[PDB]
Formats: sequence, structure tokens, C-alpha cells
Amino acid sequence: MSLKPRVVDFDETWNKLLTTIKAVVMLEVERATWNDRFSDIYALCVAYPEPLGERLYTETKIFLENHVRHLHKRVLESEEQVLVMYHRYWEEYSKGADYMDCLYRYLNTQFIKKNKLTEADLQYGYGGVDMNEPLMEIGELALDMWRKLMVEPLQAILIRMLLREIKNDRGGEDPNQKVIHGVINSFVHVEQYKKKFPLKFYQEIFESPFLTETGEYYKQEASNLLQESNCSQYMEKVLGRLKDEEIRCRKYLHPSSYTKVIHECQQRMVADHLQFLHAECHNIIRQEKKNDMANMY
Amino acid sequence: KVYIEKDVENPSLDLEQYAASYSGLMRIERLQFIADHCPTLRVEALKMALSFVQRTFNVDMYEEIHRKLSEATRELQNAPPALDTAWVEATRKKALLKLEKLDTDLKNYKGNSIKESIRRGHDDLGDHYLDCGDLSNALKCYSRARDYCTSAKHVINMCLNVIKVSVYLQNWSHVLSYVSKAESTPEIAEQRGERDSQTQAILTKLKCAAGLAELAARKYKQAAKCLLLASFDHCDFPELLSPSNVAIYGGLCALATFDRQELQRNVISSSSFKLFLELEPQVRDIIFKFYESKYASCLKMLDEMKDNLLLDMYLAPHVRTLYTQIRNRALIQYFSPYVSADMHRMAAAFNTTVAALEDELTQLILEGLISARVDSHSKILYARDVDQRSTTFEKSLLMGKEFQRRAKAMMLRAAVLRNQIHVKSP
Amino acid sequence: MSQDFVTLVSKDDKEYEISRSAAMISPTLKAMIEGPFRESKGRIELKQFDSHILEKAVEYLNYNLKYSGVSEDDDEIPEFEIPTEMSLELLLAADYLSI
Amino acid sequence: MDVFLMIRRHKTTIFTDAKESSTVFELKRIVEGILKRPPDEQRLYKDDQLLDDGKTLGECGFTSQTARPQAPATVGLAFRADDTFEALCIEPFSSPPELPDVMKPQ
Repeated sequence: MSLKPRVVDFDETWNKLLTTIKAVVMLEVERATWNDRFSDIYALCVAYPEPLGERLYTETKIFLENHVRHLHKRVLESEEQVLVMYHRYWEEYSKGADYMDCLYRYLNTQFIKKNKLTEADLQYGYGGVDMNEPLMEIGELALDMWRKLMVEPLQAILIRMLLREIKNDRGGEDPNQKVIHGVINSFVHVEQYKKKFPLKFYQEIFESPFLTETGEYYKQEASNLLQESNCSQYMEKVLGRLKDEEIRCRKYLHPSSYTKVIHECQQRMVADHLQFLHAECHNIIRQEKKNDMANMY
Repeated sequence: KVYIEKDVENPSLDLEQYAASYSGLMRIERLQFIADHCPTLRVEALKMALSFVQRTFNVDMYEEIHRKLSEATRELQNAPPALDTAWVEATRKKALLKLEKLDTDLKNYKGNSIKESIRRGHDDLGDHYLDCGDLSNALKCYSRARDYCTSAKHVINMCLNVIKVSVYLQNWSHVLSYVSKAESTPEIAEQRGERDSQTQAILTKLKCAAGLAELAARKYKQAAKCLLLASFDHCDFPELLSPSNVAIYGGLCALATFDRQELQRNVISSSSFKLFLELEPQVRDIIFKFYESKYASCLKMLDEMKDNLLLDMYLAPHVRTLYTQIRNRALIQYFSPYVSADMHRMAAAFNTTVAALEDELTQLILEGLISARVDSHSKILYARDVDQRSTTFEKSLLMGKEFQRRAKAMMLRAAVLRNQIHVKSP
Repeated sequence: MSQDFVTLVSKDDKEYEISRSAAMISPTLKAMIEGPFRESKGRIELKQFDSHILEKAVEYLNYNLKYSGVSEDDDEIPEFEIPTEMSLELLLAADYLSI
Repeated sequence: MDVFLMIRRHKTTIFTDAKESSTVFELKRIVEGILKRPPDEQRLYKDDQLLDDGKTLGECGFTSQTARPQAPATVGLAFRADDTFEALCIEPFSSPPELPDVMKPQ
């Protein structure tokens, strides 16, 4: 039922969603698109509902599809310019979701309360596993489509820029302490928006094969250097190049992900080696020499 | 915790030196209480109490006390008061605004946002709750205080401050759990040995707490277990106990609880309590010649300090319990070696009339352990009998008879069950 | 021009001025204002919120500030009575307010 | 000790407070910092009495216990033209529909 028509409050709601995120996508927004969003969600909700709300998250995904094609239609493109495009995607939608949710927070509470993960796994609607039919807020869907947004331009140029930035462009500007700082910070920064996997994309997206090829390769390094490095000393050039990887990774941090590659090749290079080394241990005991024996220590 | 209580009155106090002894809330508490069954010495007890309301000024209790004051004053006026109540109200507003002072302080210190600042906030909060005699939200801080203690000294802080609270908080279950904790639980040996053979034993305060516990809890065994444990080197707590009351309290909980051997060990070989020992020469030689059995004057001063244990707020609530088990174990003491209880000289000792004597005994009959009987014309018992073997015989046959009884019962029960038998509802 | 104050405004420009200190509890003042948040306002009033209703809604925010300052739950904090009308429209206002 | 206060121009409300010892000139400089009118451009009222600038809120008779969240003491906020008196009118807040029997015991 006796309440009111509840399927006539989602038609115009979706229209405002498309005329906001995509309207001022990337650039700012302004109070015009503020209340455009607000009346957007109010029409998605004031229908005067129940049927507006489901159609409300409908037009939600629809016009967020809009505002984030403002942040994704420019991904079939060329070199790191689009890496910086993904950068700006994130960066624009920072203030985007900022003012969007700040002017939209009540509807954010409103149109989500049927199908989302935090409220709904199996009880009265699903967000726990899947329906292909969620119901969730503005930063929620933000990260949701974002990870899927983290594929087309990513696979396109960001993977290749990763590629052309982890062995042999050490010189000049790499990359410098903001390039793979930001890139690997992306890997950790796309961890679960439910916070379930606060580190999965770092082992997974950045941290393991760096231990892989940095260990294998750095053993290549210690090999050739022992070819041509005057061992006096071998331990000492070891200390040199290992610190090389330490500061090379003090540009790309990416924290913890790759280094937790750092633990991974030292045990390769002095745990598949010891014999001549621990022999070099009673020599300095026999012929001193604080530096060499110390580095032995 | 006031028991009605009759008189009723004993003139055997000295309250000036009591307030010298005790202090704070409990000071005026017992002042009031004693004054109640101590009229006309009620007078000065309550006078000095209300002047103690002139001390940190819980003037709600001022209200109550001068209420009683004018009550008993007019009641006095049969026999034959003048007070500065308005200036009291002025200083009352003074106090309340000082409350507000420290409240503003409190919220400032909330704003300080420091865990140790948090802790001292709890501290001083409960402090002034103590000060003006209204205490409630203080507990919250200490109810909150445990959330700010991690380290060993933090354990020290939580425990000693929760229980120093309990000095006037005065609540066993949780605070006894924390006595157990703070003595044992955190950092076993407490990481400090309770001050490593605690110089000032707050263990002593723990002891006082649990002792009042098994006062009310009445499990006075561990009570005396702690009472013996008196460690003088704590040396100071006006709310702890008067050493008169300290020793009398403890040792008489024991004198209820004990069996004579370990307690003489506890008593004759008491060392840690020896100062506490040497406190009351009265109660000292009381229990001495008690175990030496001069029952007459022992019981004499026993029910002479009747009135003054009454004069204890806390000895009052168990006077019957105490004197009960006292004369019980007086029996238990002397009677055990004999074979036929003569009364004549013995009654001359216990100072119970011949009938009252034998009816004490008749009581004894109600529970007593000796298979004993009396020629009343003997005026003398003969105590317990000899055989237990034949006793076993009779219990044996009683056994067998009820065995066969049950056995037929269960035969017939197998019948009734297996014969479908029951009773319908209608 | 942040000092402090935001302006929650009702009906025909009946402006309730809410201290920044309370405003931020709506986190809403702190965040809602942004698009251009950077301006030195501390000045926001309502343009539709009835005044007697809006008054209670913002009084809740003040009450929350007081409660917070108090910290220890209640130091002469009264019972937050709410008479009652509901509801029909208040639902939508409440939804927009979204505590 | 803050009397909770509404320093109101006609349709305008400074939702604020101040302890009883706060003088009116102090709060007027405060509202100056708030919306940029100095005490010579502001006038505090105890809803009828232009609160003298040296008058503290207790001196203004204000009691915080009465000047509260759901019941703050109302502060007349005139915008000083030193020749005139703004004469604060408490503009009545909007009204919803009638209290239903639905909320009544019926």
C-alpha cells in the first residue's frame, strides 16, 4: 503493498549518473555536477521507493560506467602516456569519488542495502559470492570496476613498461624512485576493497618473480664479476653489488613486494658458494686484515 | 552494611586516635555506624565525622549527619544543633564549582591524548571523586584504566589502583579476582615478586581484602591463612586496619578456624605476625591461656570484648558466629581427654548454672561426638562408649535389610515395567 | 575561510550555523563540501531544511560534539527526545542526512 | 561550562556556545572570526536584552545546563549599524504535517 509506486524511481536516477562521472570525468567536479549527482541518486531513490533502489544501483553502475569511461575509454593507446593515463584515472577519481560520495552519502547508504558483500553472502540477497547483480556504493563500485579497469590499459602498455623497466634501464632515469614506486604501489594499492587480501596483488602482482629473476640474474652478476673482479675481495664486490640491488630497490618500492625478492638470491650466491669463502675465513686470521675478514664476518 | 543492631552501647573506644588510625570515607562510615548503637558517644563520633565532612567535603553525608544530628539533638532536648549550615551551603557551592574545575581539567586531559596521560587522568579523576565524597564515574576511569596498561609497571598500576579504589569501592568478586591476579596472574612471580619480598606489602592490602571476603564469604580458612601473613614492613595504611583490629581480627578469625596444632605453630611459632602478635597483650594471653584453658576469665574477656567487637563495625556482623564457635571449641578443647564429664568444679570454671551448664551440654547432645550419658544426680557425664565393631554390625544389618528391601522393590519394578504397567493421565 | 563554521539551511533561507568542530562529525561537512575544499569558508546554510526539523537534526550534531567532549558518556547530557511526526518525508531527509 | 547558544539574526543562527564567564565583546570578536563582523558590527541579546559586551554569559544570566544541545539558550544576533537596532525576530522553523495518530497511541 500500500506504500506507493516503487518502479518509477530509477528511470531519471540513472540519467543523472551518466551526466556526472563521465560528464566531468578526469577534470573537476563542481557544484553543478554535485547536485546533478545528488538529484541523480534522489531520483534513483525517491521513486519514491523499492523499485527505484535496485534500478538505482542499476543507473549507478550505468553512469559510473559513464564517468569511468571518462577514466577508461583512453586505454587502447600508446606508451607510458597511458601509464600516466591510468595514473590520472586514479587521480581524477580521487576527488571524483570524494565529492561524489560526500554529496551522495545518504543514497550510498540507501541503494546498497539489498545485495552487497558486507551485508549479503547468503541471507536476503547476494553480495557474498556472486549473482552478477550486486548493490554497492560509489567507491565500492569504484574499486570493483577499477580492478577490471586495471586490465585493458594495463595489459596494453603498463605490462610492457614494467618489462622495459626491470633488468637493464638502471642508468640515467632508470626507473627513478617514483616510476616503480607508483607502479608497485598500484600492486599493493589494488588489494581487496573488502580488505580480505591486503597483500595478494603484491606477491601475486609484484613480489615473487622479482626474487625469481633478480636472484638468478644477480648470481649471474656475482659469477661474471668473479670472472673479472679480483676477489679481494670477492666478498667486497659482493657487498657492492648487493647494495646495488638494495638502492635500485630503494627507487622502486615498492615495499616490500619485490624485496621479500631480496631475501630470495643472497642465499643463492653464498649458500650455493661457502667453500672457497669459508676457506677465506683463517687466511685473514693468519694474515690480517680487518676489512676483508670483517666483510667475511 | 549496617546490622540492626541493638545498642546497645560499649564505652570502650577512643575515636580521636581512631581517626588517627583510619581515614577517608570509612572514617565517617564507622563513625556514623558506631554512633548508632553508641548513643551519647554517638555525639562526638558524629561531630568529628562531620568535621571530616569539613575534610574534602562530602556534604551530602554532611546533610545526612546533621540530619541525624538535629534528630538526636531534639531527642536529647528531653535532657537539656547550633550549626553554620548556610556557610556550609556556600562552601558547598565552592566544592561543586571545584568539581567543575577538575571536570574541565579532565576533559583537557582527555584532549591530551596520551596513554599515560590517560592513566593519570583515571588516577586524579577517582582522586577527586574520593575528595568531595561522590565516587561514581571515578570507577569508569579505572573501569577504563585496564585498557592502558601493558608493561609490568602497567600491571603494577592497574592492580594497585583498582584495589586502592576498592579501599572504598570495597567489592570482592572482581577485586578478589584481581588480588589473585596481581599476586599470581601477571608475569608469574608477578615479575616483581610483589616488590621482590614486597618492602611495603600491598600484598598486605590484598590480604585485608580477602580477609573481609571470608568474613562475609565465611570461608575463614584462607582468611586466617592471610591473617598470619601480616608483614609489618608495609607499615602504613590508615584504611588498612588498626593493628589492634589487625591482630584481633586476624587471629580471631583463626581462633575460629584453626585446629590447635598448626595454629599454635601459627601462634606460638608465629614470627611474621610477632609485632602483630605483640599488638594486643589482651588477646595474646587470651588465646594463650585459652589453649591453656582458663575458660572462666578467657570467656570473660571474650564476652567483654563482646561489646567492643560490636564496637567494631566488622566484628559485630559475626559476633554470634564467633562466640558460638568459641564456646563450641572451648568444649572441644577441654572435653576431649576425659571419659566421664564431671561438672561441679568444671561448672565453677565455665560459670554456667548447673541447668544452663547441662543444657549447654544438651545442646552438645544435639551434635556431640561422645556416646555419653549423665546421671543428673551425678551432675556429671560419662563420655563416649567403646565398641565400634558391633556398631559396624548394626549398620551392617541395617544395610542388609534395606538392601533386600530395595531388591524386592526392584524385582517388583522389573515386573511393573515389563508388565507394561503405568498410570494413564485421566 | 576555515576560522570555523558551516551553514545548514532550511526552507526560505533559515540558516543554522554549525561550528566546524561539529560539522566534521558529518565528516559530511569535512567531505561533503569538497569539490573546492581549500576555500576559507566556515560558512554554510540550508536552503530547504523546515527549520524546527533541521534545528533538531543539527542539534543532534552539537549533542554529539558535547558527548564527545564529555567522553565519559554523560555529564548532564539529556535524553535526546524526538517527537513522532513519522516519518513520511522525514525518511528522505534522514536518508540524505545519513548519520 | 558552555551555555549552548543560538546567536540568531532573524533567519540566521550561530549554532555555538560559550561558558558563563565569556563576555559579550569576546563572543562578538568570535563571530567576527566566524563570519567577519566585528563587535561594533554585532549585538548579542538574551532574546530581549542587548548583552553588554563586557557582560559574561553568566553575567548574561546564561546557564549551560539550560543552554543545551536540544535546548540551547537563544542569542539575539543583531548586525550592528550603530545608529539602529536589528531587533532579532526568531524566524519560525518549518513545520511538517500533523503529528499522526500513527505516532499517537491509536
